[PDB]
Amino acid sequence: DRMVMGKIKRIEAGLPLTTAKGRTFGYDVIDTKLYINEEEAKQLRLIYDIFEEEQSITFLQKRLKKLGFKVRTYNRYNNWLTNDLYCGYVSYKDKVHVKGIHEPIISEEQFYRVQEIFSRMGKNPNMNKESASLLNNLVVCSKCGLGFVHRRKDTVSRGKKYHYRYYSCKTYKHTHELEKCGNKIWRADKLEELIIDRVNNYLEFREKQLYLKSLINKIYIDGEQVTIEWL
DNA sequence: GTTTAGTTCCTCGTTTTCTCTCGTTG
DNA sequence: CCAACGAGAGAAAACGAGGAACTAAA
Ligand SMILES: [Zn+2]
Repeated sequence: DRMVMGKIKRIEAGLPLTTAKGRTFGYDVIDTKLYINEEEAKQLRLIYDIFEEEQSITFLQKRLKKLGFKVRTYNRYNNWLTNDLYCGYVSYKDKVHVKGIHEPIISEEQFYRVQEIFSRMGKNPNMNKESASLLNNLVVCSKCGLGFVHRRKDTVSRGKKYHYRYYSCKTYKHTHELEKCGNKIWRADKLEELIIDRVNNYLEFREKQLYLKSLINKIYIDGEQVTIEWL
């Protein structure tokens, strides 16, 4: 309206639209202009580094707590890790970007590497949960178009306790929303072993998990056929 | 004996929703 | 001085792959 005139004016001048204390972490504000704060800037470089390693905010919080840092709120770290203010840009409505006059803290190369970690995260729901299967979001139903889901079935039969794992199309799981498509339900241990052998011809657990997401796009299953779509 | 499926009701990192406040320019 | 918008904070709610325990067939 009439007050958008004032906010666009600062962007053309390379100035930030956020100068409030507590909302400009890593920067001191002097006469409405930003200047690095060595105490807080050192944490940001430390935060960006660890997030690349852990590729998770919660894992980032837990490691920072072991370094004496006070753990901020979750959304606090996400905003910090996705705000291009720290590689030297000022933006109106997060879609009109201009290089600011302030000194950046994070390299422009590192910033976008982080952004691809979040991008990959969004395409893989629950990938950072303790229970995420080895192939959490990699298996797709050929006959069905829907994604397979890991399933852990344990039973007590005649006193003895058994434990079994499976990968089944989501149609077998959500019976209130989806009709079964007649696609095979594979033993988890048998399919995982099959994927391993094939990946070999082309580390801890979560190291495996992520290593697969980097060199496989999606895995297709058509009955007994496993066709890996390499990335 | 050993497996393969169903159903109910929880797990929790992540995402999204929705107020509250700050403060610069008009 | 002052109002008003965009933006960061942030508690709550919603997400969704995956679980725990129990059951009956295969
Ligand atoms: Zn299907």
